[PDB]
Amino acid sequence: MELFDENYYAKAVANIIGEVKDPIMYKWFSPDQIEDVDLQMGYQKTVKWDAFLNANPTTIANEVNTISTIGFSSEVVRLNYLKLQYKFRHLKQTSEKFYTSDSYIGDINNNLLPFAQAYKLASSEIIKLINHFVLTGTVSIQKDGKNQKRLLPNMYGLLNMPEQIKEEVASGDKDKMDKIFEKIEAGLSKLELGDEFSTPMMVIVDPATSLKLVKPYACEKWEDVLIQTIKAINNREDVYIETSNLLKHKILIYPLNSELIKFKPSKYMLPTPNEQVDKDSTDVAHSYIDFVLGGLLATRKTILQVNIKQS
Amino acid sequence: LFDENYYAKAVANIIGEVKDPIMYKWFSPDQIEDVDLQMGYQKTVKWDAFLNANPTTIANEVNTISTIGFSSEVVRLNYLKLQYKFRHLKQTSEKFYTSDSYIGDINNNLLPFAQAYKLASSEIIKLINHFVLTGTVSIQKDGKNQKRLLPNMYGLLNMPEQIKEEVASGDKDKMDKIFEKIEAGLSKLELGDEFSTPMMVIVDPATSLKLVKPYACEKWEDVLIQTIKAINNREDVYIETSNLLKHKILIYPLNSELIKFKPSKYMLPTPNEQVDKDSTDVAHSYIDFVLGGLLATRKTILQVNIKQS
Amino acid sequence: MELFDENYYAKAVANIIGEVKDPIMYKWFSPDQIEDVDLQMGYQKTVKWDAFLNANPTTIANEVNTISTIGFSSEVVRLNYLKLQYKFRHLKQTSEKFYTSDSYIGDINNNLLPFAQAYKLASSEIIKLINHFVLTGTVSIQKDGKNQKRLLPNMYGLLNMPEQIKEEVASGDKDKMDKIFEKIEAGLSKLELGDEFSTPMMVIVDPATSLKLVKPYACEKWEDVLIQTIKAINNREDVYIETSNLLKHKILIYPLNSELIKFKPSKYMLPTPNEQVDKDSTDVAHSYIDFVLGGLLATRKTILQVNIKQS
Repeated sequence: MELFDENYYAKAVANIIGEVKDPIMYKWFSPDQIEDVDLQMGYQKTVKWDAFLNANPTTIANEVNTISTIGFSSEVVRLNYLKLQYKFRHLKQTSEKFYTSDSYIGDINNNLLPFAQAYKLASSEIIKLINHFVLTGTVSIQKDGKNQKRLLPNMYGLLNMPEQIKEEVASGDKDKMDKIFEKIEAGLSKLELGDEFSTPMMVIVDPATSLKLVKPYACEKWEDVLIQTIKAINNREDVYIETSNLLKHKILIYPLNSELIKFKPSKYMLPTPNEQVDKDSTDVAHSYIDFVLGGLLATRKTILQVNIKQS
Repeated sequence: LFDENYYAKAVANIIGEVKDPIMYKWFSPDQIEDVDLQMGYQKTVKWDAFLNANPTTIANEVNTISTIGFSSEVVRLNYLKLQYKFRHLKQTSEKFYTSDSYIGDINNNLLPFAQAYKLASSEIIKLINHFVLTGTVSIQKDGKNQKRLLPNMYGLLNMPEQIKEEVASGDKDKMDKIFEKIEAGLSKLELGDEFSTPMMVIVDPATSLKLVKPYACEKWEDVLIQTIKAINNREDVYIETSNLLKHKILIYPLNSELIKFKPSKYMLPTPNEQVDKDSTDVAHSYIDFVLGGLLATRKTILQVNIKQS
Repeated sequence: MELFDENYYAKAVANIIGEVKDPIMYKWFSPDQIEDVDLQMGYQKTVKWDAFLNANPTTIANEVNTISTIGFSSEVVRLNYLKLQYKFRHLKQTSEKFYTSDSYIGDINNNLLPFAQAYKLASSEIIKLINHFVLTGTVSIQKDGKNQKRLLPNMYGLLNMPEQIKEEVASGDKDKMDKIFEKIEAGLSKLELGDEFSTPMMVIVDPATSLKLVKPYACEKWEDVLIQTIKAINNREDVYIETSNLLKHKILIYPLNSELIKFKPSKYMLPTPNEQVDKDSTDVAHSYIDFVLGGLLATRKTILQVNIKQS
């Protein structure tokens, strides 16, 4: 600090409150892969039918009445949507006159802001949490990832979607892009796109993986080789590469086709203010924000996850 | 607002029946100036000029002229916000208690909102008067269990860097000794060029009783008035008695250039918008007020304490 | 100093500048006694005309042409006027938008003020100095009263006017109000008002003298006795008593009659801005203030000055 009136020299002041921006998860899906549903909390159920062979076929020679059978089975696919809410404190509207000036937007000492600024910041944080859920499939506020919120069944993300393809690169060969690409090729071969193979593909990588990819291939780059390999399986359609700081030593590959992977979020998924406002005789009020989680549906053996173990 | 909020309408209709604070009689109209503040502080900057040397004679040619300097002094006055709560009858339920003579429950001591607000405001105004006179906030006759206040929040009696005189307990009933202490304090008063101003004296009832005794056919009150006129350029001297003082004598000038009262414009009791409601017929209301804002020049107040022990 | 943002709580700013008030010297003169003159420096000569009777009047009976005469006389008095100047620094006009906020007037760190406020403060100080000169007749800025500026001849105040009544109370009787009153009686006896005795009188005393006066007379007061004594000689008209901190162990008694004492100040005696303004490439400018001293006129033996020697 200073021992003279340093406040006299503060000729102008600037406040950065940010701005609520579109979720980055929109870049992970195609426009036709997202369809909103009107359900704040509950489930959506669909029925699918399948057939299978029980034994080898029967030879029709002479007389026979015991014939091998073809069995059928039904499956119920259920999507769970869960409502969640947060609470934040702010300045009462009739108190901004006494708690706000032309040089201060709020109470800096006690970190108390007007409703608009507080709501904007809280909405940004909640949208970050929603993006993390849609990617990883878990809800936690810790870097370790522990103390996760216990969620309902059939609430998965791209990374934890079950019955998909997972490859594991060893800790010793972490620097070895040849081993990494070998694992990627193995997973890509294990991919099963069926009749929907002719579709654009999306790859999401971490910054370290991007740095390793932009190295020369053991001219042509590892990224070019990977793009050609993915084109070979998607019938030489568009292959997009995106870097995400959310992932760490993870490579996610999946098709941008609505028939294989679909997203049916609630129309109230994104943060919404609540009508209840807590007021008292003081100058502090409380408000609530609601958001809905759940709605990612995917086919098996259509998502490839390459994890580069560090130990 | 009056169509939607009944409590605001009632406060507006009854606000004229609240008596004026008695602290107004301790100041001149020019001494009081409101400020727009609720809680925080107000920096007051006083600018002064001084002469560096004797003036320069303008004769023939000269380039070196005597200079006039400038200086500033910064004063910080703290203001504090305080609140009270009281219970009252509900407007929609008053009709079930409107007796022919009055409204309310004598058995349960439950009053209509207007009367309850008036009485609470009167009590809070009395507390504010006590604070302004003494500088402490308490509800006991002993004056103890004082509420802790912020620094730079002073009253007339506890203002620092002023003149303090103390009369020993042995001389507790000797008006000659008390007047000797008063003369010493008046001599030590420093009013400078602003000495031509009316003066105000505030005494406790015991001192008021002792003043009307014959002078040791003249009275001690007359002697004191003449002594103060000897220093205030023979202008008005006013004498007041307050039951809020105990063996204290306060002497200070009524000059806006030396002592200034800059209270918040929300100092007097004000209703709060929040009203507690439930399913019963009892509701709660809140009254806010603000304390602080006395500014005095150094060595301009004489405070005499007559020790009882 | 508080380690939190205490400037946030500074929600009100009040700036005390004062105001150029009327000089206190006006209280020492009647409205008719003051008459402005048009001068800045030098000397002005005033002629007083006078008449007298040479003999007893002549009875107009029958024929006569030898009549008694009325003669005339003149007296010339020279009054000196001195011009004095002061200089003060202030903010340049174009720098006010950069050096003045809504909560500031000027540089509190450098004590730099705009022209209007600086001029007002300087004018107040100069008016105080002018009052001191008019009362005492000397120019000084020290409480001791030393380092006096040498002044022109025929430039006097009330206290140092020559050819007046001067009484001295010895150091042994510096605390004897009876001796002081004896000296005052002697001076009042030596006063010479002539036919203008029916006039209000003015007395100026120091704070110590006022303290002594309010003492009981040795139930009457010394002040009451003095007022009665003065009323004995002024045809029982008004007697005003004033106290001034500019005096020290001095008592001044004089009539408020324009026929005996007059004040003819220059019409530029009070502070006036000068046209010259110092400017440079910086944000600091300088200005000058002019004032004129002199113009007290008194008849002989109409002022009583009592000095109480301290040692």
